[PDB]
Amino acid sequence: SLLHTFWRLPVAVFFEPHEENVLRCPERVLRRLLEDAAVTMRGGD
Amino acid sequence: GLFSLDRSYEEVKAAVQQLQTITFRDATFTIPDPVIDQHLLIDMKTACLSMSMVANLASELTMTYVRKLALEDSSMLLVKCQELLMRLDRERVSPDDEIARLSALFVMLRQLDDLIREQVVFTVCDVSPDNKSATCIFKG
Amino acid sequence: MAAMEANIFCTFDHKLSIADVGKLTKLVAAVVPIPQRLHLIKHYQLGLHQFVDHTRGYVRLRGLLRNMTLTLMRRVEGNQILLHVPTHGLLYTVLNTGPVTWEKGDALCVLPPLFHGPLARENLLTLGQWELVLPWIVPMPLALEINQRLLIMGLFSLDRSYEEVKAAVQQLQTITFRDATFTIPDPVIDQHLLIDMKTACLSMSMVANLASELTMTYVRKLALEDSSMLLVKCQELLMRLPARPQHVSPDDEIARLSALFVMLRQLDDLIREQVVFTVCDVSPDNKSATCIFKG
Repeated sequence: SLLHTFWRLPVAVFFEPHEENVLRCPERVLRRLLEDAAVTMRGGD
Repeated sequence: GLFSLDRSYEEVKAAVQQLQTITFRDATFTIPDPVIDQHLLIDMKTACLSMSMVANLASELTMTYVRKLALEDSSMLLVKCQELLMRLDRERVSPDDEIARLSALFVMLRQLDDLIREQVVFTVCDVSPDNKSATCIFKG
Repeated sequence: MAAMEANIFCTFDHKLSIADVGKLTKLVAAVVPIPQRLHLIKHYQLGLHQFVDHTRGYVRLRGLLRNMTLTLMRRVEGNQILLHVPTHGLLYTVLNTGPVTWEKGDALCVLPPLFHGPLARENLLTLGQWELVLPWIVPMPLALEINQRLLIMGLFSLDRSYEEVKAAVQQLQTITFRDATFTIPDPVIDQHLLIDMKTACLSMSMVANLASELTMTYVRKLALEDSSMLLVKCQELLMRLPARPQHVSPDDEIARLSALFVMLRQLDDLIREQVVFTVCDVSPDNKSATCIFKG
């Protein structure tokens, strides 16, 4: 399940999020996102 | 000077011969072999040993200090340096000993400073067809 | 419009006593730094005292002094001092400020002053909570050892506990040079030294990586059948664990060793100061010498 990363060691992130893209993932937020998306998809011979 | 130790094998003899010849603009002279009677002159031994030691010490000393600094670098290339050193590892203590080793590293580096920098003595102005003679400006 | 001045006059505005101008006369032919160059300047800008701050970090003072401009003192007279900027390559006379002994034929560097002995000599024009603190002119080995010990102490500060660091610092704070000894004042670890640590460790790991098989194996091979005090010391410093060489390639080897040569130069430049003076024969009393100004 876990991905394979080219670099053996990761690096520290910097700079504001409009010159390079980084995804941030609070686990609770992601669970809410999944539940809401799954519900609303069904909500919307 | 480095190949002086392995001279017995014929590969080393051929490589030394190839290194010995130098080519330049209409110049093809040969420089002298720095070994005599299969032995090294003592100053060459000191310089070669100093370079090889300063190479050897850095291989096993840098890892700890690099991995400690990796937590903080905002320039973020030190982490790539750590990864490069770990890849080199894949390719292959009491504080007093540590401080002595650091002192040894830097004194050995200073010993090699005899050969590291070049005095830019002269810069040249146009030369005669008598080319043995030329004019130049003296620089410190 | 602007013109770069070469003769600099400094005027005092404190009501000096006779002893002050007397001590000024003793300072003739010494070297003093200035932050900016004009025909007439106030005494407050002259000397190193203006920069001292409660943190007193030695690395900060060294870095600040590196940027400054150096001048010589000439024709001292009442409350008006003439400072002459040196011109590269000319022959000049100088009187050494610090207690460090000189020798002929070597090079000199500029450093901020050091703690020596009882710390007796601070009589230099102490007036109105201002003083004339002069920089030191010292020979190359002492300056190189000072920079080496500061950087090594900084590196050792990492990966070590507080009391181990304290013991190591108290050891490294001392230096011995030509029958004399000196102590480094306030060598506290600071972010200025952290920049040097980062660049030095990067260069050191680069020289570790660029080193070829033959260069690394040379010392271990030579220990097999040679023997000397230098060799036994060098081996004792290193860790402890014939055959044809694994690979021979003079072209690739020479390229590698040239790159390693550049990296070693970069590592060395961390401790090498700017070589200000090259010296000639010195008065036997060690007070004054004739030198050529470079850099």
